[PDB]
Amino acid sequence: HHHHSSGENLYFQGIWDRMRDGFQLQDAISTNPRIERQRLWFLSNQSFLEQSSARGSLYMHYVVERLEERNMPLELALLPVIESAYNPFALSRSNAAGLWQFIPATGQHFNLRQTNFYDGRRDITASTNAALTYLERLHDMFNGDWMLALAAYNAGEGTVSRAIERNEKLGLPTDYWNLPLPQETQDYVPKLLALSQIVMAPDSYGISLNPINNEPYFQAVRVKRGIDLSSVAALANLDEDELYQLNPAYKRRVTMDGPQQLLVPMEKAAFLTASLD
Ligand SMILES: CC(=O)N[C@H]1[C@H](O[C@H]2C[C@@H](C(=O)NCCS(=O)(=O)O)[NH2+][C@@H]2CO)O[C@H](CO)[C@@H](OS(=O)(=O)O)[C@@H]1O
Ligand SMILES: [Zn+2]
Ligand SMILES: [Zn+2]
Repeated sequence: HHHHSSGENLYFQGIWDRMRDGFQLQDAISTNPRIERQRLWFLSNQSFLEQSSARGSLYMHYVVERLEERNMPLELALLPVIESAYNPFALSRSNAAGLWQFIPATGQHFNLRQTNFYDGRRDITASTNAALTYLERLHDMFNGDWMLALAAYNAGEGTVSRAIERNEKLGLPTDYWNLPLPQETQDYVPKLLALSQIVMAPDSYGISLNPINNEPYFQAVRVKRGIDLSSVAALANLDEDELYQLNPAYKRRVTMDGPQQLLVPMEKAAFLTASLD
C-alpha cells in the first residue's frame, strides 16, 4: 500500500483515477469462471453502471475520502453499485436499506436509528462510516482477508465461520472460493471483482465511464428541527429533489427526526450557514 495526503489527493484528474489509485485487490484476482460470468453481466447490462455512476456522483467523493482515510481497498467504493445501484432509497426483500444495504438488526447494532420518519441506514454519512467499520471488523475477524470479509458482510459472520469450520473438519481449503455459501454470497465477491476490473480498464471492455470531477459535492450544515426541506431549498435556491437525494434518511421529506444537520451542495453551504443564523 501507499498513502496520499489531502494535498496530493486534489491532483487526481477525476474520481475514477482517484479510486483506481487505491485499489488493493487487483493483484490477487485470478482467472475464475465465476468472475467472468459476472463480467459478462456488466457488459450486457451497460446502462446499469451508467445509471449507478450518475446517481453515485452525489456520493462517490465522500465514500472515496472515507476509504482513503482508513486505508481500506478503494474497490469498496463500488460496493454500493452492487448493493443498491447507488440508490439510497433501495429496499431489499430482507429489508436491507441505504447505499450499503443494512438489514434492521445490523443497523441497530451500529446505532443507526429507525423511526417512522428517520432511517439512519439511509443517512449517507452515518451509514458509510458504519459500513466501513463493519467491513474492517469482518476483515480483522477473518485474519485480514477481504474476500471473507465481503462474504460475511453479505451472509453474516456466523454463516462464513460455520462454512470454514465445516471445510476444516473435511480437510478442505477454507479460502472464500472453496466455501459452500448461499448462492447470493457465491456471486457477491466475483460481482465486485468483475466490476472493479472493468472500472480499472474500461477501454479493454469497450466501456466508457461518465467523467466525474474530483471535487466535493456536498457539505454538512447545521439546521434546527423546525425547518423543512422545501424551506431550505427556497432560502438557498436549491432543487428540493437534489436536497432529498443528499438527505434520504428523512421519509416523505419529513425532517422532524434524526440529526439537526443537512448535506447541501458545496457551492451553497456558506450562504446557508450564514442565513440560518
Ligand atoms: C450490512 C448488513 O446488514 N449485512 C447483513 C446481511 O445483509 C445482506 C442481505 C442482502 C439482501 O438484502 N439480500 C436480499 C436481496 S433480494 O432482495 O432478494 O434481491 N444484502 C445485505 C448486504 O449484503 O445479511 C446477513 C444475514 O442476515 C447479516 O448477518 S447476520 O446479522 O450475522 O445474520 C448481515 O449483518
Ligand atoms: Zn500505511
Ligand atoms: Zn497513489
